[PDB]
Amino acid sequence: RAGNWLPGSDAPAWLPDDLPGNYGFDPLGLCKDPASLKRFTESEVIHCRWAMLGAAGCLGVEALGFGNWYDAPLWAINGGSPTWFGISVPFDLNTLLAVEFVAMAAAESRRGDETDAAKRIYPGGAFDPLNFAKGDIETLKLKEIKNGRLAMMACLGFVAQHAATGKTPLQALGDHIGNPWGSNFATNGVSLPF
Amino acid sequence: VGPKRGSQVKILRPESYWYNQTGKVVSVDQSGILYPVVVRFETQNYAGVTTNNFALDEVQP
Amino acid sequence: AAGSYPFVPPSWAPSVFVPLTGLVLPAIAMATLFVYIEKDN
Amino acid sequence: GLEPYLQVCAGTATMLAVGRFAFLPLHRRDLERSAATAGPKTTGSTYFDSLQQEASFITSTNDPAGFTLIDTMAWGALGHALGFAFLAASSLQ
Amino acid sequence: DIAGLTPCSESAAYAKRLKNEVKGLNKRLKNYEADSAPAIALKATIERTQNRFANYAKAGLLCGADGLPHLISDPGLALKYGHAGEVFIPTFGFLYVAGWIGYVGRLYLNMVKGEAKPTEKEIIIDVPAALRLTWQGATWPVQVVAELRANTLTEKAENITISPR
Amino acid sequence: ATKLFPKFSQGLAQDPTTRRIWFGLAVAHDFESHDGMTEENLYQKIFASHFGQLAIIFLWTSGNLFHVAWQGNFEQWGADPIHVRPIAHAIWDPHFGQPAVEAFTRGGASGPVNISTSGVYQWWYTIGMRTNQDLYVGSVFLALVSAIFLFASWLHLQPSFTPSLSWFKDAESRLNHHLSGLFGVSSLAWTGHLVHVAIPESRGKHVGWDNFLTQLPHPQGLTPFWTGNWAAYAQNPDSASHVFGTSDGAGEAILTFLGGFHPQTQSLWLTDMAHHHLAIAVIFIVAGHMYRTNFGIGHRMSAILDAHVAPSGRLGAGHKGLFETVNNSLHFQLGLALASVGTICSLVAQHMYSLPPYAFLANDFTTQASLYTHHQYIAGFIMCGAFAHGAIFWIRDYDPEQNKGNVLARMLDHKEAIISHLSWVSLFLGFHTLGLYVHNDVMQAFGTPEKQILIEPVFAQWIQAAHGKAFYGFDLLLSSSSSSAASASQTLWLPGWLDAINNNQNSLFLTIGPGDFLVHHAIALGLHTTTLILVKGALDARGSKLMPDKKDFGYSFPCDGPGRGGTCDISAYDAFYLAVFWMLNTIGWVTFYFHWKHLTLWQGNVSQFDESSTYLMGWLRDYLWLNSSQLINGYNPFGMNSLSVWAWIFLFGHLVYATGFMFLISWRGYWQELIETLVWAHEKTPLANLVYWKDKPVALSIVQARLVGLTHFSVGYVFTYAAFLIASTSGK
Amino acid sequence: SHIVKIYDTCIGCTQCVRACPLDVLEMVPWNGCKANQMASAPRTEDCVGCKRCETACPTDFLSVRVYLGSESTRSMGLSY
Ligand code: CLA
Ligand code: CLA
Ligand code: CLA
Ligand code: CLA
Ligand SMILES: CC1=C[C@H](O)CC(C)(C)[C@H]1/C=C/C(C)=C/C=C/C(C)=C/C=C/C=C(C)/C=C/C=C(C)/C=C/C1=C(C)C[C@H](O)CC1(C)C
Ligand SMILES: CC1=C[C@H](O)CC(C)(C)[C@H]1/C=C/C(C)=C/C=C/C(C)=C/C=C/C=C(C)/C=C/C=C(C)/C=C/C1=C(C)C[C@H](O)CC1(C)C
Ligand SMILES: CC1=C(/C=C/C(C)=C\C=C\C(C)=C/C=C/C=C(C)\C=C\C=C(C)\C=C\C2=C(C)C[C@@H](O)CC2(C)C)C(C)(C)CCC1
Ligand SMILES: CC1=C(/C=C/C(C)=C/C=C/C(C)=C/C=C/C=C(C)/C=C/C=C(C)/C=C/C2=C(C)CCCC2(C)C)C(C)(C)CCC1
Ligand SMILES: CC1=C(/C=C/C(C)=C\C=C\C(C)=C\C=C\C=C(C)\C=C\C=C(C)/C=C/C2=C(C)CCCC2(C)C)C(C)(C)CCC1
Ligand SMILES: CCCCCCCCCCCCO[C@@H]1O[C@H](CO)[C@@H](O[C@H]2O[C@H](CO)[C@@H](O)[C@H](O)[C@H]2O)[C@H](O)[C@H]1O
Ligand code: SF4
Ligand SMILES: [Ca+2]
Repeated sequence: RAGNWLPGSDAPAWLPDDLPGNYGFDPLGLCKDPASLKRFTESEVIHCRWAMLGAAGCLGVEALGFGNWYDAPLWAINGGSPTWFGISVPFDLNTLLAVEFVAMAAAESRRGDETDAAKRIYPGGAFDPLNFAKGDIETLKLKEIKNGRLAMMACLGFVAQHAATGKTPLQALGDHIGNPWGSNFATNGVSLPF
Repeated sequence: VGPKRGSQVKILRPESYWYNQTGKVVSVDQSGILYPVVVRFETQNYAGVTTNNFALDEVQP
Repeated sequence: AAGSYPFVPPSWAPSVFVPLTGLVLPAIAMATLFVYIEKDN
Repeated sequence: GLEPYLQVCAGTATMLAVGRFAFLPLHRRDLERSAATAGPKTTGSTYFDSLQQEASFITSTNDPAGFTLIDTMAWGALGHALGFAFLAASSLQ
Repeated sequence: DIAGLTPCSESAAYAKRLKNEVKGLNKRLKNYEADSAPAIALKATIERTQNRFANYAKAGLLCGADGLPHLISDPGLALKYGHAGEVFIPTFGFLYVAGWIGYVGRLYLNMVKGEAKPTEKEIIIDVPAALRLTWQGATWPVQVVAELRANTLTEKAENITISPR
Repeated sequence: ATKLFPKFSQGLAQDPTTRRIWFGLAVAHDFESHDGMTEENLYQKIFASHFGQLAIIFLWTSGNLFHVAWQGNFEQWGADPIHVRPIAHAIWDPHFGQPAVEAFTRGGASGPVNISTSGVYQWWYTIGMRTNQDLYVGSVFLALVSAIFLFASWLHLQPSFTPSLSWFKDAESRLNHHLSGLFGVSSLAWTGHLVHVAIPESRGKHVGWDNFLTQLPHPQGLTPFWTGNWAAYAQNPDSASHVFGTSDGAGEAILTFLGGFHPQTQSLWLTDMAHHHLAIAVIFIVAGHMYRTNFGIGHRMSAILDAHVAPSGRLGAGHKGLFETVNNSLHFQLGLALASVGTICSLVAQHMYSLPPYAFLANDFTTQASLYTHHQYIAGFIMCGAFAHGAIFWIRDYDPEQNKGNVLARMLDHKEAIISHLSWVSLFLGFHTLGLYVHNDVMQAFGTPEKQILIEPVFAQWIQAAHGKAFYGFDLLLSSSSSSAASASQTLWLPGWLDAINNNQNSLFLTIGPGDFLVHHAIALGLHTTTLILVKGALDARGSKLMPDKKDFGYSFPCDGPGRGGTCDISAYDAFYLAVFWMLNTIGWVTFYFHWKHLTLWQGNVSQFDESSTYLMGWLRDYLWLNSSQLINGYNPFGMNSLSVWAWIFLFGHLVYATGFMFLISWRGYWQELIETLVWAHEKTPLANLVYWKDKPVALSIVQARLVGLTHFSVGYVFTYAAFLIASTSGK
Repeated sequence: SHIVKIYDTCIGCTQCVRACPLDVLEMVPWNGCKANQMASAPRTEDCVGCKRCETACPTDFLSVRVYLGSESTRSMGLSY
């Protein structure tokens, strides 16, 4: 496996040992049905990859100095122009929505159409140009799934903190480091009831 | 043939007031009688009867 | 057959339709059915 | 330019193209399993109920990948409702 | 506050309801001599009324234009604004006694089951054993849960008679 | 000897008793039981019977238009709809005395007439009708439609035009056609009336059959629609200064989203009603293009139902094996239809009081009250039929081996769970809802009103605040403008929805108090109990420890004898028979709450309801007793007024209601033996012995008397209330 | 006429027979019970549907079943 979610626990037999990232965490037994287990496994990796990209982009737009993750689709409403790295991109929400649709309509359908249930989550080939898989792939898969579970949770954190703290991820961090005990989920108003 | 006299058997007959319920085998006619296992019940059916002859397959110790 | 709509009932229509429907018409229906209901097979 | 043609044409084109090369195979696969396996054959026989029986003109298209007229009037119909929802949305809302 | 419900302490109608209700008893006191039991009684009703029509307001009972105290059910509203004494707190009180009565009953039923003729201990109740099981229901919640986490509170589905489908 | 009356039932035809005549009328439209019945013939007969019902509906509508035109005050009422009273028809009673002839001359007539409470006037005005000709033309048109359907009943029953069972079992297509054509093309078609006739007529401009092909509905024309600039049709809406039927304040919009209600009419705007039908029509047509037909692209319903099985196996085989169950059972389908129609019948009443959809509808209080009560009662009877036919499905058309593990078969598995849990909720609602009414009554009697328990309906008040109600002061969603939802709609219907919802002179989200809390929970008790009765009968329709062979005994059987203690009322027909009473009790409470909440609203004494409703004594003295004062005085030893018919009906209702009791309290036996004595007397009586009965006189059947008493009981509850609801609302 | 059917669940008690008010049931010989008897319903043309026999059937459920159906002068018990 990769460890135990609750040191001491056992079982999750329905979760096979080879599954990349098996820490045994399935309390509500959502993976018992073999079919559902297949879909859930593929979806997790798909979610991880998207989540990792999002977290990096959410922090990057702020780290480099071009804005925040939330105030980015503001131009399409305020009435401005797109701006990647400052460079004004010559498009409009309408043309972007259409470009996205066809682009995702083809790539996603292509991935879904592929029926291997092992190459639908790990295609490799053109998707592995530097061929990093050679020599050992399980550890990289674990890092991919583990780093992704960190990103999926982080991406939720950014939205939650913006919803309650109403601050950008990087800015909210500084607030915590600033006065740790006085700038937490607790001292916010929405998180805790009392 | 049949559960031992006195043995409590779970009734398996669907239309039996004592279905899923247990009863003591008063006797089991060792002839070819269709339903040979006479089973007695502390509870009584709506009619008031507290016993009934069930077939060997209708009883499970 | 006057004014605009040419099918506006006459003022005596109520003094005929109401009597017929409720006294004459029903009697025919009850009697006709009575015979059918008792009709032998 | 940006007249109804721009919005209607784009919508129609995108949906038809996405339904002629992207979802077309999935569309065919879904049609099969649905009508042949779980669903059986209808219109057993008898009566002038041949109306419910499948036509034929629909099953006559040289178009590669078998893009039938119904498919062209299907994805195209979806496209003519995007061209008119995008233009209409910009009209007011 | 809450739903336009003014506090009875600030409810004018509530005050009028007092004035007019004590006047209606101070007009029935006049037609009686100062010492008669009739009059001692009507003076107690006036005192009891003047105490109740104040115990209520002091309890912060919000009342509408009618001047009649209203109750808040939402736990969040009742707790956040100190209206827990109404409905909220009373709710658990009944639940505890309710479960106490039910638990003690099942304890007795399951003891007489088995015992000789269980049907004759339901008509002629065994008051001794019935009196040894009443206090056992004091900690019913503790015992009831211990039975859920042991599969003994309910019966197996293959031992309960069911009507033909 | 054998008779011919019961052609379908030879047993009844050979019956020597009179029961053959009674049952012959009952078992008449139960073809599934008729001697020599095939599934295809059954469907063909039902299909034709449907045409017959459609002929009656159109013929019924034509008659109303005809009598409103020939004997009505439409043009006069249209001129002054807030003073003139709509006239339904004339009273030609050859028994009326002169004071009756005088008192019933009202609403502007030259003879005794009947004011209408159906509200057809307000509706026909809003849709464009202005003269009596419009009514005559419509009546003739609908009459022709009725004639066409009548011929169709004949055509579809004559060889070569009789649909095969396969056509009757063609669901995918039927649903597609009905959703796109029957529902969609009939909504866009309606938008076409509104945009072209109703809206212009409301703005004072005759666009009838004489000039419709030449009158532009919108000044710009179809140009904006073609250019995509659809907004042009939502510019220049009718101003608040607009007067219905007049160019005063008239605008130019054809489709908009203003929300709220027209100021003068106090009813939803026509343009907002035009765009509604246009929007829904588009959805219906697109939804129609879903199921598979004879072309290819499409969804096979069977596949969808079978592909929906919970992977956890909690729902067993899920909906697999259900398509045939619904397609091959005409009771399952009828039950779903009655359930759907019933529920929507209630939405019409709950959404037509709050949002008057017709001009000057709110002004007419008597119409509003008589329309709510009509639909709410009709809805209740429909719901009883839903469960009723559902129980018939369980016995007449359920295959326990095909439905094995499907969601339908795993329902009887936990039948006790469903029934018992419905018992606990009913008891909880009953013990408490009543206890807090008696408690308040005791406090009222002991002059301690402050001590009475008045729980606040905070949960409902928050749903009201969410919609924008501010009285409560919760500042939630629409109540808070700085919100997202509030800001988003601020440029659409929001500006109006609030103005209307925050006006206490109408019925949009009326202020609720602790009195409403108790009655609402009482309504829930009726909903749960009535449901429990029907559900218990449906689940135990073909099974029960007392009668394990109920399916073998059919649906309507008196009892299984005095054996096993008592089998009286054990048939699933008797769960219906009993549920009817609870249904009437439930609807009774709902239609009494409407009337009082609103009578107090209309009289201006809202505090009357806000206080008397808390205790039950207030409901009787302040509502039933106080309002009945006028109705009962329709005819007194000093004279009679126009409310005489309602007073006569009010008493008539009590008579029919009480008569129903005898058939329910008394049972078949005392009457049977009594009939035996009567038979003896007649045979012995001279001069009368000559005349004799062709059918042997017998007492009413055990099940028969149950329905006869229930019909009397129901008819009473309806006439007695209809009298009150109309004579108390009109009297003021 | 009502339909009376005797199921194999008969013990030949003859109680249903000694209970019929219109001689509709009789006891015929059989081999599936130790009483070597099984009630038959020869004359269901005289059945009134009283269901007295069922009230006299001691076997689980009911070995004798009266399905009230068509009604005649005899079935309705009419002396008119
Ligand atoms: C029995 C059913 C029931 C119903 C119909 C409601 C209904 C309601 N509750 Mg509630 N509640 C219930 C059970 C119920 N509750 C139970 C069993 C508990 C104990 C756990 C609570 C504890 C609770 C709290 C702590 C609060 C509510 C609150 C509310 C109101 C708004 C909160 C919301 O959006 O949804 C319902 C919310 C819950 C069921 C619990 C979650 C707590 C909510 C989400 C926090 C919202 C705070 C905020 C001030 C609410 C804004 C309301 C608006 C008018 C401004 C609302 C009318 C809020 C309130 O109005 O009090 C001031 C609130 O603070 N409830
Ligand atoms: C040990 C006694 C006992 C217990 C534990 C229960 C428990 C229960 N009953 Mg029940 N009941 C009882 C006695 C009891 N009942 C008696 C004597 C009657 C005849 C009047 C009923 C009639 C009854 C009905 C009609 C229903 C229930 C229902 C229920 C269930 C719903 C929960 C509830 O609110 O209670 C409900 C309790 C009542 C409605 C009335 C009983 C209340 C009495 C006063 C409690 C019994 C006290 C007992 C005499 C103490 C014995 C002590 C011993 C030393 C002698 C629940 C599990 C409901 C159900 O089935 O849920 C699915 C329901 O429909 N009960
Ligand atoms: C476009 C094609 C089309 C259309 C328009 C219809 C239309 C109809 N079919 Mg049909 N059918 C079709 C194709 C079609 N069918 C096909 C292809 C098949 C072969 C499978 C069938 C097989 C079939 C059968 C077997 C039956 C029908 C029946 C019916 C009628 C239903 C009865 C009714 O009154 O509904 C009317 C409902 C609406 C007009 C809309 C419903 C809206 C709800 C109910 C209320 C809306 C009220 C509104 C909000 C306010 C009103 C205010 C004021 C006007 C009062 C209906 C008129 C039944 C019938 O014959 O009845 C006579 C029936 O038995 N059809
Ligand atoms: C005013 C007349 C009336 C009343 C009050 C009721 C009341 C009730 N009916 Mg009912 N019904 C009626 C007429 C009435 N019915 C008629 C005319 C018919 C047609 C025959 C039906 C047919 C019918 C059916 C088919 C069913 C009901 C059911 C119910 C119960 C629903 C569950 C509930 O609310 O529990 C609430 C409990 C109460 C309101 C009782 C209050 C508590 C008592 C009064 C206090 C205890 C006693 C007190 C201390 C002192 C009194 C006794 C003392 C002298 C010793 C309920 C108690 C359903 C049922 O049985 O429930 C499972 C159901 O199946 N009814
Ligand atoms: C295990 C278990 C078992 C048992 O049985 C039960 C339970 C417990 C329940 C379970 C759990 C589960 C979980 C945890 C889940 C999670 C999920 C998530 C969170 C996801 C994310 C997810 C997330 C994600 C994807 C993300 C995404 C993102 C993206 C795309 C992008 C974004 C962006 C950026 C760049 C920036 C800009 O400016 C903007 C934008 C453009 C917008
Ligand atoms: C396929 C291929 C092939 C060839 O051959 C080779 C190569 C090229 C190498 C490959 C590629 C790969 C890739 C693409 C990768 C990616 C990665 C990533 C991006 C990750 C992220 C990842 C990401 C992540 C985890 C995230 C994380 C986050 C976290 C923790 C947290 C955060 C935050 C919060 C909440 C709030 C505060 O206030 C602040 C902070 C604290 C700041
Ligand atoms: C917070 C609270 C309320 C909130 C209620 C809400 C939001 C949800 C309520 C769910 C509720 C009340 C109940 C769900 C019950 C479901 C189950 C399966 C429990 C069944 C209980 C059982 C079987 C126990 C029975 C008992 C046993 C075995 C022994 C004895 O304990 C006696 C007995 C019969 C109790 C509101 C209404 C606002 C109001 C304010 C109190
Ligand atoms: C041959 C071929 C091809 C193709 C071509 C084309 C051009 C195609 C297209 C076709 C098309 C072109 C299709 C379409 C279809 C569509 C339809 C058939 C429908 C339409 C319309 C609509 C759907 C609308 C609707 C509506 C209205 C009416 C009103 C308003 C509202 C709405 C909009 C909704 C190519 C060249 C590539 C190459 C090879 C050969
Ligand atoms: C009578 C009456 C009624 C009833 C109604 C119904 C039930 C039905 C009707 C129906 C109708 C009476 C309808 C109408 C129709 C007409 C039309 C329909 C025409 C049109 C014309 C034109 C010229 C157009 C054409 C077209 C189309 C169609 C499509 C597209 C294209 C176009 C536009 C070209 C009521 C009760 C309400 C009341 C009052 C009286
Ligand atoms: C901001 C954007 C948010 C996401 C927007 C898109 C939502 C997700 C797509 C919805 C439409 C999916 O459309 C379709 O889904 C099915 C269901 O798995 C996929 O189907 C694919 O996986 C299933 C899994 O059982 C296979 O049986 C099938 O052979 C395969 O093609 C298709 O590849 C995809 O084209
Ligand atoms: S009294 Fe009537 S309903 Fe009851 S068991 Fe006897 S015959 Fe049947
Ligand atoms: Ca006109």
